Amino acid sequence: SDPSSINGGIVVAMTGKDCVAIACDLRLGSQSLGVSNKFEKIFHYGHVFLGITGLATDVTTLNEMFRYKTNLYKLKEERAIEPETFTQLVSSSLYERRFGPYFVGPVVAGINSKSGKPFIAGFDLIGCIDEAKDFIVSGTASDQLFGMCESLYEPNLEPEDLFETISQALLNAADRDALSGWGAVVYIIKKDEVVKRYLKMRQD
Amino acid sequence: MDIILGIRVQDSVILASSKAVTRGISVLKDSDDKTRQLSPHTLMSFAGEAGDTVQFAEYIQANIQLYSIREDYELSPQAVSSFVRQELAKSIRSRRPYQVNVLIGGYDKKKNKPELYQIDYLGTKVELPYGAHGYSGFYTFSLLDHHYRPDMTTEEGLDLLKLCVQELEKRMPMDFKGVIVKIVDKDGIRQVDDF
Amino acid sequence: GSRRYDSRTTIFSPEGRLYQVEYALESISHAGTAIGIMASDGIVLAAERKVTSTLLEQDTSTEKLYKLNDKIAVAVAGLTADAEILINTARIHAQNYLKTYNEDIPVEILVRRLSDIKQGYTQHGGLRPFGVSFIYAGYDDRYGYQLYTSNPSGNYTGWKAISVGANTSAAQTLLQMDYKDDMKVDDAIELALKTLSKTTDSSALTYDRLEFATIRKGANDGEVYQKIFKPQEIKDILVKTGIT
Amino acid sequence: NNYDGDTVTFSPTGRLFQVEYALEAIKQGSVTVGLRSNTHAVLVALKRNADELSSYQKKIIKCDEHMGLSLAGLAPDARVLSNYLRQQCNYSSLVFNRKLAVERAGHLLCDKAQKNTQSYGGRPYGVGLLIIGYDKSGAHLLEFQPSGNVTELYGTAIGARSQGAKTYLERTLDTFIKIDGNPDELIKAGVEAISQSLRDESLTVDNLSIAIVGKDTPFTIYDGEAVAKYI
Amino acid sequence: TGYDLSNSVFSPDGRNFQVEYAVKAVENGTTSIGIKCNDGVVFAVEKLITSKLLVPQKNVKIQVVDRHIGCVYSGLIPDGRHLVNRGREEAASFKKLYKTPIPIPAFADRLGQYVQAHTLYNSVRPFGVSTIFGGVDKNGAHLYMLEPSGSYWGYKGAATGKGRQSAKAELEKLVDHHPEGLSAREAVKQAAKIIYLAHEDNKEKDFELEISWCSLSETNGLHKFVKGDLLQEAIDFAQKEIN
Amino acid sequence: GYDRHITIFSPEGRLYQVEYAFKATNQTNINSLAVRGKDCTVVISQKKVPDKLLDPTTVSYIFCISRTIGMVVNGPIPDARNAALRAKAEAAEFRYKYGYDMPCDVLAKRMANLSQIYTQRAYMRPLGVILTFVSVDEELGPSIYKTDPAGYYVGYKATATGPKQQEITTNLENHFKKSKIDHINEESWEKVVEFAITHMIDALGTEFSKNDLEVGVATKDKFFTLSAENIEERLVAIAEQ
Amino acid sequence: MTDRYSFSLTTFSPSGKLGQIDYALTAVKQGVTSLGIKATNGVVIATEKKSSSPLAMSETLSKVSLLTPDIGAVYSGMGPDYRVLVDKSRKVAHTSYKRIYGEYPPTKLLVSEVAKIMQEATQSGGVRPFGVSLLIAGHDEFNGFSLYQVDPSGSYFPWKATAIGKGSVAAKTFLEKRWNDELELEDAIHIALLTLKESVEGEFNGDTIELAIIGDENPDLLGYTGIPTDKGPRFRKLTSQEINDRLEAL
Amino acid sequence: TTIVGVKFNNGVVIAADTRSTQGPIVADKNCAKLHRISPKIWCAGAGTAADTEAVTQLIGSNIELHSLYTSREPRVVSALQMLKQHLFKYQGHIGAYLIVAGVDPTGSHLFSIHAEGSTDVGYYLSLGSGSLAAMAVLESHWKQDLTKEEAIKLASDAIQAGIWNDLGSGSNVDVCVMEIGKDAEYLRNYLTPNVREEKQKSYKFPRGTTAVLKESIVNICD
Amino acid sequence: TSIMAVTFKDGVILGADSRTTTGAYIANRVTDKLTRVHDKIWCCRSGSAADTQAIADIVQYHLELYTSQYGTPSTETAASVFKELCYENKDNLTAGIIVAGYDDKNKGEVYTIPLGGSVHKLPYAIAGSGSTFIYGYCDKNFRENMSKEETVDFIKHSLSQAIKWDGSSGGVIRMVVLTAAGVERLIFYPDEYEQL
Ligand SMILES: [Cl-]
Ligand SMILES: [Mg+2]
Ligand SMILES: [Mg+2]
Ligand SMILES: [Mg+2]
Ligand SMILES: [Mg+2]
Ligand SMILES: [Mg+2]
Repeated sequence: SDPSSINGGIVVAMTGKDCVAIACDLRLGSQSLGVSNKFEKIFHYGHVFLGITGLATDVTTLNEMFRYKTNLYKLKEERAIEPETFTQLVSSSLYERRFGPYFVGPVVAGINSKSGKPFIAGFDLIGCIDEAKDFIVSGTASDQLFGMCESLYEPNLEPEDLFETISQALLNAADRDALSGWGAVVYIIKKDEVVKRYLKMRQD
Repeated sequence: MDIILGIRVQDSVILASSKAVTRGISVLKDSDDKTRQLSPHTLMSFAGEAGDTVQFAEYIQANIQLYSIREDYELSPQAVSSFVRQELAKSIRSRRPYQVNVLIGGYDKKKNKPELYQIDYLGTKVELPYGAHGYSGFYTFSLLDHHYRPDMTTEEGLDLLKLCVQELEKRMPMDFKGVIVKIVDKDGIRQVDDF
Repeated sequence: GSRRYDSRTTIFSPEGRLYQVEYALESISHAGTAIGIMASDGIVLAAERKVTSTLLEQDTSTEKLYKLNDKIAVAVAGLTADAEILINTARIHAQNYLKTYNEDIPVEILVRRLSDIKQGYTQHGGLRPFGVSFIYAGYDDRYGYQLYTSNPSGNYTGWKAISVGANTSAAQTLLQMDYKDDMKVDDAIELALKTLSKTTDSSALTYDRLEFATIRKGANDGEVYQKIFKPQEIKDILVKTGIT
Repeated sequence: NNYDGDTVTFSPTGRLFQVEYALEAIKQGSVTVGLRSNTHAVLVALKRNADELSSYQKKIIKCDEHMGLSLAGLAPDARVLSNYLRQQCNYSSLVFNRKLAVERAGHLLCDKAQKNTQSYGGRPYGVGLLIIGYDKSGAHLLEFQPSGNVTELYGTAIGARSQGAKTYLERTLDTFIKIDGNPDELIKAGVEAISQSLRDESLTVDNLSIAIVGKDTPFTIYDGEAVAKYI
Repeated sequence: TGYDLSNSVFSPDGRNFQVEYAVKAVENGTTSIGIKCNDGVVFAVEKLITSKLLVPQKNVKIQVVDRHIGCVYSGLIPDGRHLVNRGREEAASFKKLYKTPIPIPAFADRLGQYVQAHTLYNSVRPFGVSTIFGGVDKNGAHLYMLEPSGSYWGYKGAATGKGRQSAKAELEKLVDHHPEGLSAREAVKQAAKIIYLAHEDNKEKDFELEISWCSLSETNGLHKFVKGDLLQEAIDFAQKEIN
Repeated sequence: GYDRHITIFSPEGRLYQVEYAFKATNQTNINSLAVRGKDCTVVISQKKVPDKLLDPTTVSYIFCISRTIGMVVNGPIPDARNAALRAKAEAAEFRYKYGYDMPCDVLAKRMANLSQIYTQRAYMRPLGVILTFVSVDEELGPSIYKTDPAGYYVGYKATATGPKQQEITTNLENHFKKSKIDHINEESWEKVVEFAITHMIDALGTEFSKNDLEVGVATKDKFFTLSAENIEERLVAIAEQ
Repeated sequence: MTDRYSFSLTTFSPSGKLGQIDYALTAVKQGVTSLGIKATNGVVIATEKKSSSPLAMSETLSKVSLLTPDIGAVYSGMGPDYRVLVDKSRKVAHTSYKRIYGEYPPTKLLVSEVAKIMQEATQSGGVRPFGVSLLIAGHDEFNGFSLYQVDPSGSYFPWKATAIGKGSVAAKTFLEKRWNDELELEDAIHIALLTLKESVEGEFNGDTIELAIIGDENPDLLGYTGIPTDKGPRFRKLTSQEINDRLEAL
Repeated sequence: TTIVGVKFNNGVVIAADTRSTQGPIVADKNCAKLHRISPKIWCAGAGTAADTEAVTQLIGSNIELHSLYTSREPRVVSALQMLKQHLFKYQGHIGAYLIVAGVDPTGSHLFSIHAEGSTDVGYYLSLGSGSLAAMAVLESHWKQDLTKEEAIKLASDAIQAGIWNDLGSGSNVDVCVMEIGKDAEYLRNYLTPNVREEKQKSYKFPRGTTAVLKESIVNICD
Repeated sequence: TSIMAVTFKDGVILGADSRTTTGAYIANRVTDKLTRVHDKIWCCRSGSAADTQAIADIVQYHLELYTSQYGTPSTETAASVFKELCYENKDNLTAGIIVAGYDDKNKGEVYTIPLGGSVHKLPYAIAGSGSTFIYGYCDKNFRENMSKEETVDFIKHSLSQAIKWDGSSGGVIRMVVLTAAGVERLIFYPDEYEQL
């Protein structure tokens, strides 16, 4: 009965040369019982990508909530929300539930369409923004992801190289966690093309 | 309460739900129907806390029926499942949360496809080829992982379901007094009387 | 007490009419004309801006045509400030439905709720009604393309072609004359512009006094696109039909 | 005229017409009399019917074992005000184990009536009350007017033609004030008092209503054959 | 016009006619006075004996607030009681928070603000009373008079009601003839005289005199009613002066 | 014509209730005046005690709002005291909330905002008062800020209010045309008080005894009112020159 | 007690007019002239400082107000109504935007919020409409420079250039002759001063004229250094001296 | 966290480390613990990370509105009062431990606030898990009449004590100098004494190393 | 904390140490526990720093608003406002406050308000964790109508001992003198008071 580790799951984001990558596993379980191997944890609103780990009901709820909020944003602003602005919206929304929080570990990833700059950020369950040049990690195998990323990562990787690095970071981290894995998805994001790849990984 | 199962095959969704209602050291009833018809092509089974289960089921039933009358239209299984999820997701942070787990089996008439949704009391929704709530999953999931194929007929699905009930009747500690089986397809909802 | 100064906005006349609703409709009849025409492959929204000044910024302007969601838009006739209050409510309502059911809101459901809000201001609360009439243009997978209108009373109706605001009587007669069911979007565009051109209180219809929008399935395969016309695009479509 | 639309408006001469119109409802009411000695206090009331098929509207209400009143005007308003008095008497008993002084009872009614004369939306009470009681300072008689004005008296009368009884009691003052330790005589004086307000009608058995409270007498009401003694 | 039909409405003069109309209700009421003295204040009021049937001494009009303040008023009697009830609430909350009994100027503003508040809205009626009140606090004696508008000042002597002008003239003589000060016992006697002299303006019905006082030496700074020997002595002094 | 009874617009875009509240301002028939020195801000007002039965010490239209802020009112005393109590409460709350003494101009703005609300909201009448706030602000120095029933407020080099305000205003204007400066170039507040009384005497054309005047003085860290003898001392100094 | 006015004070007349809004616009007509001109690299808003008395210090009364670091406002009509609107406008830029998105609202949306506030004074119980028209000039990254007019009804319109108040009819005509889409900010300031002189009667200097611009970022007005992305306010109030410098080459 | 504040001749300087932890794990190696409330009032914050940022932003927002309302530059005591009353109201549940400093028309100021709403005044202060390492340095080297450059040295030395000796603190030193009459200068990463050494190996994988099941283009356009 | 207030011939003096504690760590060694709620009404604070500050701030606000309307409040009045806050919020407060002020009518007065929110008017009062160690000493050495110098010495010697034994107490001894002459602040450093 620890809300952040009932369902399991992980998300990781990385920056490269004029690109960003965000990846997640596919598992949804109930403690020991694996229930679904199709549960994707990455969503997008325009060109801004959001990954969410933690309690799956809150993952779903927050996706629906940020779709709601970004849709109204776009109608009033007459433009797509940028990663820096969306990051602030996520922080505000989470801190609004300061003493009754969503049990989640969200991760923002995307490229600012005006400046062309790659942007990633992470949050705790109550809204603290964690900005990084290199990588953000989240989920029940966050320790493992920290260890994988801190050693494997190098700056200014090309999209095709960055794919290999982030995939190997996720896969090997997931295999040391009982609650993570059961499939994986990687998003490679360039200024105006996004490629989504499903990874072959061990299914135990 | 206790055992609720669901299998989605080629053309239908089949729900099996245990018939026992046990309180203390007494089985009070052995013919309990743990299901409600939400709309002509949508059926919901439920298990969990006593009282909470039927109260929630009938509350959802009333709302979907209200919608049907207002719009002269049947909500899609996906739409109904999302409504139900949100109600449970609200509930979990209430003063007293509904402790009810549900399966929603529906036939989308616009898509001509069967659909099965598993939603727990927290509001955790997943679409599945086969689903279970409670301890049932610990036996049936692995069994179905082995024997299930996505192109099975309703008859093949029923045989696959017989295999699950047999396993549960062999290895489960409690006597759940068999199951009531219901099929959801293009022609609506019907009950198999001889199971 | 304060009884002395109460207009009693929500009462019946001896004839069984709602004073304030009738007077709000009288207000709307002076607002710039807006036309909606529903074709088999899309919907046209056309509206005339209220007497423009040459120093008005025309491109970054919105007065008549508003987007409610990706599938629904509205043409406004009446007080703009009143309309924006209602538009924001409608926008939120659409998102509530999407959040609840994970499906885009059916057009009529949105129209009914907005119309129900208007109705409330005529039956209780002692407040003046919203001096606004809407033309709703939208698409959903149940009824396809739909045109609706609502007015201060909170009454709404569906249309093949309809006008609101000024000169609706003359505009409706002209639409009734040239409209037919197998009509296409590009034909409807022409009818909309031709009707405004004949009913206008201005000397001649120009690009700077118009707002224009289409809702087509003219995207790529089985999906709907909203096109709020830019100034230059209205200038071109006005030349293409030979009005200027 | 232009200043009688509500209670919240003063007239140019400083009058409150709604309060005066409420006072008028009392004048249309059936006559009731109040008088006291040093040992007892007595209410006498002429009851009014709708016709010969109807009952006679009850005028006297008990508030506590030691207190009660008679009414003239809007009867529902008397029910509201008597109910309030019942609660105030009751609060005093439960909280302080104390019988509510008849004087405080007057002050409480005054302040309740007053609030209805200074706010928008409300209306003045349309009833006059004669409160009798026996407390720690002996027998008492109060006159309540819905203007808020409460007055302690040896004797009085309110309602239609109350001026006859009020004049009589003013003459009889020295006599009836010294009817101590004799209930039936104090009532006789009150019954003779109310008789000065009768026209074409006389006191019958289902017409007369008498109440009494005193030193060794709880507030009790007499109707029907129990008042035949006094006709 | 119509400016006088609603409270809180300014006329083109800048006047609130509804308050001025409430003043007319005060002018219609019986006479009441206040005399400030060496170490205290004295209050007196005219009680019209409408009928023989009124119990003497038993329709008390002067009211105490806290234990050190006395209040008397002319006009709508119920309105005066409402004001005193508020005064008692104000005084109680002051003593609750600050421990010390409410000073007279402090108490004066509490009533003033409350009465002024009833000239701000059309949903309430102004008070139909002018209230004379005062007592003894840490800074000595204070006498005040408060009017329907909310206006109040400190007074050497104060008078209101039907015989206010008669009483005012009599008060001014005392102020002129006693620059050093009037004693408490003297002021009680003078109060009786002035009420009797002010009764000439209401002489159809004969009346009942009611006096009270607060004095640092005579009543120990507390409000007390004048009764018995001291009252009859004051009545006799007044009776001798009218003849 | 109910547009003249409540604060809604007339056809010509006017608010008659606000205009009539301005006329209530002069109902007391008292004139006030404020000037600034180098170190101080002096405010003076006429004191008319017509009734011999009044306690003259309790008749005042100058109020000590806070230790640093003083306020003189032109208008009926009930509304005057209403404004004073609110101003006191507002200044006290400001100090508690924000940790420093409420500036004279900020209090003026706040009271002006409250006054504005009564011009827009129907159930509340305007107060028939003009409030002149004075202090020696720790940032802005000697300050005079004035509020009216319209909700208007502005700072002043000097100001006057009342029935004969225009005479005093031009008198002050003509002095500042001559002196070429924004204030009274004087060291002591005593002489700035003397200046204020002198120029009020010239403008009104009347002589004053010690009981015909009321004086408030604001210096750094305190605002205080003068006694009759303080004013008498000041009147003697003017006469002997 | 309590606000018993829970009903609308602005209602439709038989002819369809909303009386109180019309009358509010009449109040704006009586108000002193203010104007706004949009250049390619900035926006200028200007107005006359009508002094109530020569003893009054007109510097203490600001008609042109900063709303955000990149948005400014000026008005015509009733000053007190404007003052409280500025208070409310400044707050709503924070509560309904900055506290949510961590950045200041774009001009159109802040304008939209002010318009909402003014619309509600047209429909809510027991209130009259605001007796002001606003001109709001501002800049934001994705829309560039813009200029808006907000009327008592709550309606708002984007303008290349416009005037409101006393001599607005003549001033608008003057601006139509002079405005082109190639105006540089300094050219717009020059035209603003020319247009204002027509409506001003008495003294015409930097002490009787109030003028502010929305232009380049002002790092010197930021108050701190060290954050590269924070570059300073684009709103700047021209000083009394800066106005007089431009009145010589007029 | 380690955070400090030091007063000097003509103003005040505050500094902080840049480590953010979740249990024994370093979540952020370069987070910003120096917060701008107003241009010349800055806050150093230890405790719950989201709390220090939120309470600093809220009061900063309200301070801006107040400054605009009063036509005055904001005072440190106002930020101090608003922060303490907010924190007191929440009885310590908002875990913000702040060092509030800045210059205003009244002068230069240095305060600290504890999560429960207590405030104190000093010439030198330190908060956070590394405050004992920092305070040890401050108590050893502080003196009256420090210069600007002496105060920066003392402040950053006190932060370094925390970086090296406290496991809660690490990475870099941020500084903000608020001097009377001048603009506040925020010195982000003033010291960076913890640069990661060159790795022994590149772990760049041969392309094709990762097994893939599916590929697809994602539509981000409308 | 060790705090005290003592009445004497010319008025009253308040005294306090300067130690604020969080466990055995001294969070502040130069704390000012003597707090102004009015010109010549001050208090000594003990218990929770946050609680006593919040209370003192509210009281200062109340007395400022009192003064604006009714002039200078009595010391008794100030104590009553402290009491009202401490009594009504007893479940949520850890505050032991000594209130001390100078009237010209009443001269020096001391009121102590313990945890429960009761009020006790005394010739002198001691409070805080360190007070326990000086009950014996203070009772034996206090005399009524002492001189200024005698009262300063009495407080200095008393707090010196309280500081010596109580670990929670220490730093400097601050004092505030309240007389007709005005308000005087005194400070005494370890090197003086430790060797008494
Ligand atoms: Cl305000
Ligand atoms: Mg695994
Ligand atoms: Mg496994
Ligand atoms: Mg009003
Ligand atoms: Mg606590
Ligand atoms: Mg020690």
